[PDB]
Amino acid sequence: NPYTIYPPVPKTASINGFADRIYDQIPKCAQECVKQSTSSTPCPYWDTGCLCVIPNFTGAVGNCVASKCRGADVTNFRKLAVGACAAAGVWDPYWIIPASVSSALDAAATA
Amino acid sequence: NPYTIYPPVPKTASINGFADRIYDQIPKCAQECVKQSTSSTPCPYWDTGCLCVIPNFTGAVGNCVASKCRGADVTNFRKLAVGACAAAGVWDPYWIIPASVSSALDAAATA
Amino acid sequence: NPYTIYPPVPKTASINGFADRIYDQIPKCAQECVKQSTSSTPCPYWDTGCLCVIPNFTGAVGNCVASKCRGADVTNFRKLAVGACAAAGVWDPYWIIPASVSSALDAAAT
Ligand code: HEB
Ligand code: HEB
Ligand code: HEB
Ligand SMILES: [Cl-]
Repeated sequence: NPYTIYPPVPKTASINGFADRIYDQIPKCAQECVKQSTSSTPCPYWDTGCLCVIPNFTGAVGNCVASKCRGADVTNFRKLAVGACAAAGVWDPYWIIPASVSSALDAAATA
Repeated sequence: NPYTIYPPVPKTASINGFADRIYDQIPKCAQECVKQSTSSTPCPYWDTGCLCVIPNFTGAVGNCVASKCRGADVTNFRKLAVGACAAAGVWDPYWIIPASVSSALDAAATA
Repeated sequence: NPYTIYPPVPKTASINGFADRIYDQIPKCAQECVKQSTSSTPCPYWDTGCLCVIPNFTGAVGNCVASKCRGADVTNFRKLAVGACAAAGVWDPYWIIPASVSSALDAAAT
């Protein structure tokens, strides 16, 4: 199987494979945002790497953070998302979001 | 531009936008297969998402893989194709190929 | 058939072929708008491209967005509609709405 070139991940989760990695560290404004349903993805719900690269999922999370978070909270959330996805073995830019969502996050961070 | 709602892609490629995402991870038997010409598509040659959904292109790539790869190489190739196309923002089933091509790949995978 | 030159789409949908591409990305104010009935169209309900170009459907969707959404929400909804329709293989302007509806969306965005 192609997934053994990546670091192993727990095959269960409390929320989901992305959220579980950062839930306790993210700014409080972003906590509701990472509880996004994984049901519209092809990802096992525990699969961090997959949930880092499916834009219908990351974009929803990103849209929510851009709406709910401002300033350094946006910046810190993105650093944590990138970090978790990078450690899961995802390629640069690690947390894979739509360009429109990135622009919205940029704006929220500079508000 | 209408496509900024998708994750960004490099506007150049060594081979093409599809090949470039997976060339170093795919089995050797498929390396030449992904070098399929994009000239028969409406796709910019660097456009992964577009090259994931145009059936004369995806169909050609699949027929080639069904010929050049066997067993687990086929399954692994397909997983990589799907993963790249999904990350580019394509809808389910992500790497979109004709049913006949799907069937040939099924068979090549059982060898 | 003449439609096999286009990007294939799933011949099932949760809501419809248009809504399904963008439902999770659109502003919440527009969610109800994309659940518009497809009954006044000749489109299979799963057919993204068709639902991007039949103006009584696109017009109903647009009018509802123009009614329920303001500011960046309108702009963001429209980017998603245009983007999804372009990727489905529709011709420019991709999300093809009546002229009156474009104007209504224009006003709602400011
Ligand atoms: C589309 C779809 C998809 C995608 C995109 C993905 C993407 C991914 N992924 Fe995933 N996965 C999957 C789908 C997927 N996936 C599945 C289905 C599974 C399971 C398998 C079985 O169960 O058999 C996995 C699994 C898995 C695993 C486990 C393995 C073992 O067990 O050994 C891992 C580690 C991973 C990672 C990952 C990453 C890092 C990524 C990115 C980058 N993954
Ligand atoms: C038919 C045709 C077509 C199709 C089908 C498609 C499909 C697609 N696509 Fe494409 N694109 C295109 C055509 C296309 N396309 C073009 C022409 C372009 C360019 C535009 C301009 O530049 O103007 C693009 C572009 C593009 C881009 C870039 C933008 C910027 O600049 O940033 C992206 C990202 C994409 C994606 C995509 C996806 C994901 C898909 C699927 C899903 N695209
Ligand atoms: C009115 C009418 C109409 C319109 C306008 C349309 C428009 C359209 N469309 Fe549709 N379709 C249709 C009607 C339609 N449609 C139908 C009815 C069908 C089924 C099939 C037959 O019938 O043949 C289809 C089908 C179909 C398909 C599938 C194919 C096969 O067979 O596989 C596709 C992909 C499409 C796309 C599309 C697009 C992209 C567009 C635009 C742009 N489409
Ligand atoms: Cl993958």
